Amino acid sequence: IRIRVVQMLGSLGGQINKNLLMMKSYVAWDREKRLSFAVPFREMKPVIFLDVFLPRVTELALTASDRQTKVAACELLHSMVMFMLGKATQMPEGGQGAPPMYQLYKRTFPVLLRL
Amino acid sequence: LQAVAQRDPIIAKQLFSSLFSGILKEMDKFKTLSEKNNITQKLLQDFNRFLNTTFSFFPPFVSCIQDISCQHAALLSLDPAAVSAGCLASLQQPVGIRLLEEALLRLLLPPDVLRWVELAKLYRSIGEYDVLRGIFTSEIGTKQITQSALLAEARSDYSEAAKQYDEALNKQDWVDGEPTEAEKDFWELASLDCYNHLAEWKSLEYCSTASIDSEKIWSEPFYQETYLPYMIRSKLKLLLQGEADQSLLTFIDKAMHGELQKAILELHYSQELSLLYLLQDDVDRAKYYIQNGIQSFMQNYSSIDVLLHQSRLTKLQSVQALTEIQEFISFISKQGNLSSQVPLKRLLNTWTNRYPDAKMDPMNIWDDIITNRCFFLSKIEEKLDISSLIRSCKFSMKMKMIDSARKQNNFSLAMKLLKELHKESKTRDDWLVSWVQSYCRLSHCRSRSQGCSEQVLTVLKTVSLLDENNVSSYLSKNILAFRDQNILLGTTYRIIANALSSEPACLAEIEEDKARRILELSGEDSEKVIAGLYQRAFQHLSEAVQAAEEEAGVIDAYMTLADFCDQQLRKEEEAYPALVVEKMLKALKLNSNEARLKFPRLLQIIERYPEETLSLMTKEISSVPCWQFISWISHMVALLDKDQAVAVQHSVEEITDNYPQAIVYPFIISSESTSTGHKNKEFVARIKSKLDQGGVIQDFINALDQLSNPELLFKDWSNDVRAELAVNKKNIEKMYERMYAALGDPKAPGLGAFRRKFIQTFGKEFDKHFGKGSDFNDITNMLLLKMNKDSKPPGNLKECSPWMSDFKVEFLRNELEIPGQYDGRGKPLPEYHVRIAGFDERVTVMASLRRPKRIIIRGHDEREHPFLVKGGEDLRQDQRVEQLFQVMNGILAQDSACSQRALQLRTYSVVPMTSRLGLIEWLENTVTLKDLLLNTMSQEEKAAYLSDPRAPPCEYKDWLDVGAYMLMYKGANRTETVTSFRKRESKVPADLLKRAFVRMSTSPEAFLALRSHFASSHALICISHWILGIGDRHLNNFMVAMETGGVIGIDFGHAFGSATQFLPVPELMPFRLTRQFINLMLPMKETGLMYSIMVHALRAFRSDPGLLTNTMDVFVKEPSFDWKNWYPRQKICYAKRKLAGANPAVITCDELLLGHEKAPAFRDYVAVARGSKDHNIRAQEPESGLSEETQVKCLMDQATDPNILGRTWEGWEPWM
Amino acid sequence: EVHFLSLATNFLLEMTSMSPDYPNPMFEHPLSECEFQEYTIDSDWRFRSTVLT
Repeated sequence: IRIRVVQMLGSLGGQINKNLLMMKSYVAWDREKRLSFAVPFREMKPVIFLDVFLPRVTELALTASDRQTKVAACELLHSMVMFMLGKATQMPEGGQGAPPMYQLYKRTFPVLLRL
Repeated sequence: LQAVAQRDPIIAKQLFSSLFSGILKEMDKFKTLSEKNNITQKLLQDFNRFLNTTFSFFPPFVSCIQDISCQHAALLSLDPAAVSAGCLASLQQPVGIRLLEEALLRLLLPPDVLRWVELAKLYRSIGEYDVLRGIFTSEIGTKQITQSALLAEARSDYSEAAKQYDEALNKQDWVDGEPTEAEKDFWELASLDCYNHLAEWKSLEYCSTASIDSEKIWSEPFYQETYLPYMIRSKLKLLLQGEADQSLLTFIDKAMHGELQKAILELHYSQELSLLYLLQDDVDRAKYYIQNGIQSFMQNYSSIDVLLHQSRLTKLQSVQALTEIQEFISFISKQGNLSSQVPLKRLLNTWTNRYPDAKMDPMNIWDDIITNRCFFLSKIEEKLDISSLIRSCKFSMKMKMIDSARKQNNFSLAMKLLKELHKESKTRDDWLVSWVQSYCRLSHCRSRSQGCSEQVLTVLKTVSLLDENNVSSYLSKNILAFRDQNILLGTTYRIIANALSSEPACLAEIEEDKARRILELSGEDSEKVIAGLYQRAFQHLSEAVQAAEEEAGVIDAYMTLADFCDQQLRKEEEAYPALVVEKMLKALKLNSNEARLKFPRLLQIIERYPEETLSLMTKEISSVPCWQFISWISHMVALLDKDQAVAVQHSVEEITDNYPQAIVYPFIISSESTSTGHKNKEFVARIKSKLDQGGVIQDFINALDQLSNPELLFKDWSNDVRAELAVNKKNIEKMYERMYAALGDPKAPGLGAFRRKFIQTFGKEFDKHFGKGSDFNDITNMLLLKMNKDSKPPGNLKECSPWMSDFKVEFLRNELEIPGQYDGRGKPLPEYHVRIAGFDERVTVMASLRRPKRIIIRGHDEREHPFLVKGGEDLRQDQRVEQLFQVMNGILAQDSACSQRALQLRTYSVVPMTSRLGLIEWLENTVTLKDLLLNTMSQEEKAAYLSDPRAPPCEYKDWLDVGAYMLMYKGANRTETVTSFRKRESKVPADLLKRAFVRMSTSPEAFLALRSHFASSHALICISHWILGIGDRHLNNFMVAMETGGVIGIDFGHAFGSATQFLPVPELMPFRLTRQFINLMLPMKETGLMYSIMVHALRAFRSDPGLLTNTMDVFVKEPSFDWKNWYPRQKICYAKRKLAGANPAVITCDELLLGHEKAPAFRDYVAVARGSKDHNIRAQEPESGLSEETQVKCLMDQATDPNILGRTWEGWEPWM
Repeated sequence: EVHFLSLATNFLLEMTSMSPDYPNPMFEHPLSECEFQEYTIDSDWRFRSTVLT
């Protein structure tokens, strides 16, 4: 499939292939690292922000071959959203109402349902 | 996490970098500084080993290494050379750029030039050049010969650039002598690049460099490692051209021994190995290597990120290069190609071989596809009437080559190859003449800035090759062929005539040559020659136009003829225009923006010469192509009352009849305004009769006024009565009646809470005070203003309008639409568009001199519509500003460079209902910079350091209070200028812009793109409002949206070129600049991307004057606006002078002379306008008509710095 | 080089096994008083294509 994909791509020519790629479609989802995780260990517990992974795994959960990889990405997305939803319950993040991961909710929930 | 990390490299890199940063931030809690330093040294050695030992270049791997380096400054000390090599090899240029620049910044001459020059490499890896000159315009640039070659290649010069770099490297003695090895290496790399650009086989032999200094035998030197792609490209091109040296073949055989060398070979060079094997007739190995390259480049494409768009373009080049050869080998021995003339080969070669990468995919991809196709064709004939077809295919290939190079305005062409094309083209008339227009178009594009003397020297090299014996092949070709012949002949005639008129003492005009004699013949007195040249140009333009009519292109011919004749009229000005403006209208009859933009010019030529236009226009009752002229309806909607040529009224009444909306508010603003004037009276009566259910709109406007403060309206009325009283008792009577209807009546259509009681509590008192209709008016004003100031709407819901309180949209009442979004350009406007339905009502009131009313509205399709309400000011000038914003955005669109640079402006819509009440849209995704920086910087400091030691310690005592600013402006001097300015920046921290930009930054390259877009937008805004002569009082006059980092210019209430003209407070700035606008990216010195943006903008603007003058003033240019704080002729003169090239200091002095000459120290103010520094005064040497670069740099230097250093108001916040 | 980072990350991950909180949950507090029962997932070589009774 990909062999014939590159076949057709080259056979087409630049004037149409350029149309493969505005606002620049980059928003840097959250201004805060409000999602975090202190990794367990025996000596120290460095804290890791999981926000940056959230967009990537999204498309990895959405568009990816090798069904094992697809399901693994969906499982990891399951785990990460499942944890982060509970983090807000611990300490109520302030705002106009309760926007603890409001922007993250907007980014995630629609495509979550789509999948 | 571990189940997926091995699956995707990108998530693995993100995880690895995150955990590294976390563990480093965790370990220091219990580790001493010596331990951390030791670990830092160990890891720096480790990463140096990694970069210096890797043969492969995994984009995720090297990107993760670079990210780990960029996490911590202590790590930001790695070998720049290895980082540069890896990023260039692995296409990771931007992250390398970021890490290198921040390492330079943290390292704070020191030989940072090293990490400078390698940085520059990635910049022309990405094809960025203004930062390159910005590097060499400093002490960083050791040899300015490199700077000269940089400015040469800026105009796509390669032979001259090659000469400059060669003489730089070949010479070692200079004023300082002995340049660094890095500088010479960069020189030879650029020489290699330009020898690729001039890809001639002998120039490629130069690209082979003969391995200078007698340097897998030659694959060992790392410099030779860099040269290797150049070497192999040169060798393969020479071999496929026909050579049989086989030396490169032997080198490949040697590299075959040693698995790493050959492994790198297929890692980066498989396609050309397949090329050679085809030249070796080794289809098996060629296919193997080409499919290996397919796999490798697919994997690399999967690895690289999407927003690295240029990287994706390069990957597309690679994959199409693979695909051409693989599709060639796909049919070598599959149908029979010895005597079976299958037309598929005559079919697959068509469409100029299926999009040979037009206007994009630069020269390397072009000539790569060209040589691939020609080699394929040669091989196909070798294994095999048909020769004519294959030769024609090659000719089409090379014509795509030539016209592409001309499209990129390339000038280092193979003109001798073009002459060879002519030699083989004279075989047949059609192919010969096609080469002829190719060559003449090349000569046209070569006329760039010296086109005057260049064309007087050579008139397109005996224009049209003197083929006026077989014109259009004896007219045997289409009408289009002779049409284009007329186009080129008229074009060269116009070029010569304008060259002679502009330069009557041209260097080649004095030169005695056959060209001068033939120019005299085509025209001895110079005036006769120029008259004959212009006449012949007009004749041939007419011939081309009429040939275009007899059959897009006809619109182009109309554009050419109309522009030439408009130039004729402009030089005539200080009958004939009839048919040319008729041809312009004929072009307008087809919907096209380039014809649309000349509409104000058409109006001006209608009014300036009515004697023939009033006769031509009988056929102009309805000449709209489909639906357009909306953007200028204002200029007609008020001109309708004027005694105006009838057919435009017919057109506009048809427009407002089929489109009742979108003119309702323009007609409202124009409704305030004999033998022939009765025609206009009956026309306006007909239009207002055609108006639909104006009662609801009137109720809405009355509600908006009810929201407005009655105190402000009373103050405006008092100012108006004081102005008018100083005829009286009739205008006084009229406005007294207005005021009585405003407050005097104990009632108001629609009920509020503040004004609803203000009327019944103060109107009768006012009427008692003034039965008339000065001092007493002032007394009444101060007694009324000292009353309740608070403005209260009837709750959040607007009872001021029944429609906003209740009475939802119904089909009986014509529903209103969202303002300013019903434009047409020959297009049927949609009716499922969003309209005004539903209530999302909440009164959001701001606090200012006018207290703008942010009103929240719901849309027909349930969309929230943000609108701002303004008080008393005629905002139709703002509508003109927005229309000119659209016009200049279009100008950016038609400009080749700006479109290539992707330059556009963000614009908002303003809809003034009345001069006393207007409406402006609100954006809700944008924000000021003050809060956007105050939150990033610590809030404790944001409060303290900006409350006490922000305004006082730098603006009051030094200027001492109010009034003492005047006397200190008298007493201003250069010493106190520098001292006060320096105290100002020392008083405030910096890089808050950087903290913000990284606050919405997820990857370094994303931040780089964000900064580039933001700086481009800011530069566009600055040039726009400076040309508009509109300043911005302070920082909060600029909003920025975080979705794309788009700054937008706000608070453009100043008049054209009037910031101190009618303002006692000096506002002599050229644009809003601050130390943070320098802090956008420190290693740069404001001589790069913004400078190139300015140069390109002014280059585009070098043709607007014929258009902007027609649209900026059409009626009076907002009468009384220049005296309410004068002649619009002065303003248009200043605009023409600025656009034709002007000294900015001269412009500032001229503005200060008008309306500010009487002020004390006016001579001092015009002196400091020239500049407080000698390196600012020197701007005398550049004068009006100066070059674009000179004008922009002097505007940046002598008009921006000295005033903000010495003389500024605290409201401007000079620290900001 | 292709798998270096992945293998390093896996090594740093699966070594994290002796941590007492490694098998503990992040939140001892349930989201609410809800009843949770074990859930299974099954897969096969079957996917949505040409489906009838």
